[PDB]
Amino acid sequence: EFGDLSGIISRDQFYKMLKHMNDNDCHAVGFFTYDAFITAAKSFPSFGNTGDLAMRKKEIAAFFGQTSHETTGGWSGAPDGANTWGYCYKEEIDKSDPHCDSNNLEWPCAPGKFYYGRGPMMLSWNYNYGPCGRDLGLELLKNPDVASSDPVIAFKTAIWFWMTPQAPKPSCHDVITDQWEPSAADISAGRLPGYGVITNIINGGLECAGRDVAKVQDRISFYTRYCGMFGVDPGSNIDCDNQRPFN
Ligand SMILES: [Cl-]
Ligand SMILES: [Cl-]
Ligand SMILES: [Cl-]
Ligand SMILES: [Cl-]
Ligand SMILES: [Cl-]
Ligand SMILES: [Cl-]
Ligand SMILES: [Cl-]
Ligand SMILES: [Cl-]
Ligand SMILES: [Cl-]
Ligand SMILES: [Cl-]
Ligand SMILES: [Cl-]
Ligand SMILES: [Cl-]
Repeated sequence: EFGDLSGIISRDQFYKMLKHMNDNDCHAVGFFTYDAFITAAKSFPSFGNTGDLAMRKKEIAAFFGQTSHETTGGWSGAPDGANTWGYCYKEEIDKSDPHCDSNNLEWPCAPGKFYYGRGPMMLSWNYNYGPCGRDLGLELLKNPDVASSDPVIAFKTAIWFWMTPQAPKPSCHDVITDQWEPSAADISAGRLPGYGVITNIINGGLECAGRDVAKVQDRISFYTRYCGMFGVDPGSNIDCDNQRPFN
């Protein structure tokens, strides 16, 4: 059963965290399931299985904090608070942009396919769908919409993103599990290990260094709620308002 996370996160906890995603007011009702999450996680053994018990729970809280924001349907004064509205969407609302970078040569854009955000991490662009597909043994470049029709695949794309360094960025996994050693240049950029660097990895060019404080605070609000629920310390350097984005 190693790699099965059901011993440290229960259905009760999963659906309490995501208490509105199955509400009629959300847009992917019944799509994201606890079983789909557990199955996806088995494909990435070290996810949720690195460190002591508290570290394992912290990683789960961080992953759900970030993916909850990517998928949020929250608003100011939402029932039970905006930090209860994660997983309200399974794909990007605006589907008009193919997100094709034709200058990349390894991952050709398939005709008529769109690489807009899908899944918990809102995976985007041919240059992410390509290597993700390669790594999962799936044809995601040719069939990107499987990432929004199969919940196991949807979660796998999100965990893949979480586990995968993309130079110069380390993996989110490495940051949250105290396995990332910042370079002297990272230190000069204010990028000290914590949830803040994770926000920076995901969308720092548009949100960090004070560029979108509201979005960053939303990411923090989910994470702190989830940490409180698991009873774990969220760690230091939770914000990224004094970090420079990665280059
Ligand atoms: Cl259960
Ligand atoms: Cl419904
Ligand atoms: Cl792994
Ligand atoms: Cl295994
Ligand atoms: Cl373990
Ligand atoms: Cl938003
Ligand atoms: Cl809504
Ligand atoms: Cl609120
Ligand atoms: Cl949706
Ligand atoms: Cl498509
Ligand atoms: Cl520090
Ligand atoms: Cl937001």
